[PDB]
Amino acid sequence: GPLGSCSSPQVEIPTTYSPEKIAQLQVYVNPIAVARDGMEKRLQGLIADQNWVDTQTYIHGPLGQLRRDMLGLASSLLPKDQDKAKTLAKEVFGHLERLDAAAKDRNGSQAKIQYQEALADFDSFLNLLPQAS
Ligand SMILES: [Zn+2]
Ligand SMILES: [Zn+2]
Repeated sequence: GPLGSCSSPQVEIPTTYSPEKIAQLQVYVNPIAVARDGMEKRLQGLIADQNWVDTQTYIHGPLGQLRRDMLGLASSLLPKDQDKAKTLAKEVFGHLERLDAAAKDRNGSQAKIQYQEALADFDSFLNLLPQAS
């Protein structure tokens, strides 16, 4: 009889990134680093100036693709980090929606807290990258 095994191949978990995998990941990191830098520079200042109208446009425009980008990055990580990274992508989106609502409410204290919480979870996510090790 046929010699091949019919059992599930258990090609186990990689726990380091190959250059391929790292170049592939970089395709998502690029726009995500742009968004992280823009949140630090421009969005911060817009909140500080109580410029609520431009705050909201910033979230919808420059950050409008960030959920999609982070979710694509997350699904590309080592299996070990995929779920945590996905959960963090969803947390950042959540704080940006709470941010947009604070801008609508012209509540600068609430806006600053959601901005900080969005950055804390964004930086948590970024710390899963081979860049932070
Ligand atoms: Zn959060
Ligand atoms: Zn909105």
